[PDB]
Amino acid sequence: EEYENICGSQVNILSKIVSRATPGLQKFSKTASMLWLLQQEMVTWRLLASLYRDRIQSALEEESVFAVTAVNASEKTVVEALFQRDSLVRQSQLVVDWLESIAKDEIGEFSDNIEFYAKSVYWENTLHTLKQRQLTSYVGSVRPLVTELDPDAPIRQKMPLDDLDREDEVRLLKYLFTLIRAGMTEEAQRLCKRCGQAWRAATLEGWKLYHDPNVNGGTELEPVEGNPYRRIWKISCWRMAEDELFNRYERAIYAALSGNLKQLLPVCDTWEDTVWAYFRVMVDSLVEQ
Amino acid sequence: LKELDSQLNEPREYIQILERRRAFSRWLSCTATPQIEEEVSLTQKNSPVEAVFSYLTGKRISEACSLAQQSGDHRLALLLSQFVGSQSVRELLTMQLVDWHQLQADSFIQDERLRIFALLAGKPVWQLSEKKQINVCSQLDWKRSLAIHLWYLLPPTASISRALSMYEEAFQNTSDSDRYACSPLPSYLEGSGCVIAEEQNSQTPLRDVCFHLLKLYSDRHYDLNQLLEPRSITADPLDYRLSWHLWEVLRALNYTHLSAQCEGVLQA
Repeated sequence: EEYENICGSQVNILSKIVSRATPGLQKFSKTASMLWLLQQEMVTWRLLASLYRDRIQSALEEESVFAVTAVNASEKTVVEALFQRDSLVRQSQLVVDWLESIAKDEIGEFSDNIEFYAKSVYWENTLHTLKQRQLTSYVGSVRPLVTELDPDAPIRQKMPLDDLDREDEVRLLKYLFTLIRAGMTEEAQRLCKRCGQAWRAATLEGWKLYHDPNVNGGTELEPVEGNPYRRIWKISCWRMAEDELFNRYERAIYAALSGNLKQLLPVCDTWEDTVWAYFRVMVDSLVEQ
Repeated sequence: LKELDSQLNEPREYIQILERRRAFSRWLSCTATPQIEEEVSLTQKNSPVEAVFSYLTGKRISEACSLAQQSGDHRLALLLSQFVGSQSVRELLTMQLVDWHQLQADSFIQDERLRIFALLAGKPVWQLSEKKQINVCSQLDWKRSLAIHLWYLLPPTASISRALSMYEEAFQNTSDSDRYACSPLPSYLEGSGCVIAEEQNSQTPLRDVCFHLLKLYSDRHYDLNQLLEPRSITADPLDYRLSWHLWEVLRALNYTHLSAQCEGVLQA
């Protein structure tokens, strides 16, 4: 952990030199190679500090764990048992947490620097264009567009938005994928909440494992968690991943929450993203099993 | 005989209140299914939105989601599939309705679809920019009206007695709100079209025996006379078959605040 703080301190220093180099000054080639070399070293110390801790704890607990499953267990409590029972699933998630932490540290402070064209409504320019076409003074060209403004209208009508909202939807969907690729799924929800997508702010919850603690008799009216239709919701999210009319990033967003590696790999464009796609679906598939 | 009875310990009042709500959260679907299944048989081929709403008024969320994937309404099906727990979606639709109203965009969405969004958002009435109101309980029977209060207008953590009181707060005159629920009436007076014109002798308005039992469960000192009277049960003032067998269960359940004239009139 101090080796990561030493390497991360020098990555911080070298980043604070490379960010001050004039582009094309060929001397800074070694500065950039030294930055990446110590950034890959930093995250390799991070990887070591997790996996060899688990492998030593397991080898000190394995004489003891004579567990028994409860007949009335929920999805959550089967997985709370799985992550104790299973060092392959546990170490596979420590690789997901590791690879999501790399994507998180490349995002840093930047989330609130995102200018969109829309600034008071969802699909504001298409809404304005429809309200302008409703006026009997419309001597404009009739570009084919959606005539409805629910979030399915583009795929129910198989019609486009106008090209400002159709940039903002593509901008937003990459940022939502980049946040989920960094474990920041609640920031992806807050970005949907911030960009007027109160509907897509909700779709980013439907993967949560079901639980009602009051099935066993608590003491106060304790809260119910998750989705008792999580299976039907994953089937529905897989259906959103495989129609070519959805954006590669919206398909990948629902795929990374429904096991569809086959529609996730079409966006994973680093080595780390490609390892992450396999490990993220390996855990989700073993959890389903 | 089944859930609480699995516990090899004295079952806490909190678990009893919850299993009583879990069981009544079956009964309010079983009292609704045959009318929903006729309503859907008629609506499905003309409007799938009314058929999806009818299923939701009986808690049939799986069938509502299934019909929405069959109709081509897939982002309605997705929205419905998640509504079984997370309060965030109820608040996100609360904002989305406030935005569509303030922006005057509501008046380009179906009133039937806005009725689903209002139900999910836990809004019994919605006020549109046209000055139209969408009452979510409109055209419904008294059981599905009470079921909307038990499932959509309250949390998982409320009592039967709060759902019953919010429903009684919905069908009476106040100084500050219009009525939005129908009145609880015996099954032989349902569908009749009878607007009971505030009878100028009958200071106690007639109700279903099932509503009087829900009052006696909500209040241990609620009336037994209007509960045991045959007019709450049947279209016959001579049929005491259920009246006596209800009293000779309530007397076994240690309810004791009936009058001896009223027991004498029941037994005789």
